[PDB]
Amino acid sequence: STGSATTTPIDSLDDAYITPVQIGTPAQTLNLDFDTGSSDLWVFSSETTASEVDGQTIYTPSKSTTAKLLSGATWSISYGDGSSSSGDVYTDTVSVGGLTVTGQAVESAKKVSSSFTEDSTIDGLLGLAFSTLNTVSPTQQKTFFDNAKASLDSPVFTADLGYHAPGTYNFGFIDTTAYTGSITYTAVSTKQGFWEWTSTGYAVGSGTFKSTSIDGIADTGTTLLYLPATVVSAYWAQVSGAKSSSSVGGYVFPCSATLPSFTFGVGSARIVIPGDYIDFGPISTGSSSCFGGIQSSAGIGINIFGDVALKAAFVVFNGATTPTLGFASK
Repeated sequence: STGSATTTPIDSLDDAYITPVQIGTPAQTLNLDFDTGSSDLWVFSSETTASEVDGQTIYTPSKSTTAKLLSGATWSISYGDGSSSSGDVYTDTVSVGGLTVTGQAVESAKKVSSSFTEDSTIDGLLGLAFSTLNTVSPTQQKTFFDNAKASLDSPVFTADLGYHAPGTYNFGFIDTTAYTGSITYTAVSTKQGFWEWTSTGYAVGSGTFKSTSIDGIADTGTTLLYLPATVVSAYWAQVSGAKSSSSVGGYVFPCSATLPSFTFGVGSARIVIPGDYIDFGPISTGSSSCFGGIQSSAGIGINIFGDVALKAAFVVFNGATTPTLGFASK
């Protein structure tokens, strides 16, 4: 089997991407944030504290004839950005782009933190990291990909995120028309539960490539590109007037600037992030100071190849017995 679904930016800045997901019988369609940095499929629901729901579409398990309460199971998650959610668990039928999993754990939120409430466009998350990170207790549950894998034509999914435009998540096949050149594959460590890999280096604009190992994660659920302070300093030094602002919480730059590209290495291959992808707009409405899309990972404890990087590529998440990651230009 295969599936294919369009993923759409939630706003004009590509702050995140939503993909429609069918849950239950009859189908209830929710727009979920596909997150290769986490491993829970959780949704706003009829059980969510009323004051914490503001515009989201909810899953109502009582209206699904295939929903079954998973007895005694609870979940609770906290994300790198400080947001969190928790609740109980159903199993139900979940379909993405024509690909169907029966008995998928659907984590129904009883509580969500303010940032989720405040974002009317995201109805929940669909985790695509390794199932070892799944928070369901006392019996850990499998991700949608883990459940689908054996049925797929090939045990893979691909992320093709758009810049200010729709893109695609495919399950079970590689669309060879969706990228240019070849896909370069690179080793993955699953030891921390992530799609963790090592970039071979970077360049700023038309500058010479610096060969240096950068361990990080491919994370569709993180907006920006978080890299070591040395790398980030080298990038922003090429932008007149750019500075790290403690009050804003990262590098900012004059909105009148034209940003240089940023290149990262995947083996001997190179992915070029155009400068415009690094512009995240005014720090506050009407400001002429703009927030940068490349930020320091110092104090995160890990480098994160978030959407800023991933949207510059066609990315293969290869779930073979030994997982690997593939990157192509597009």
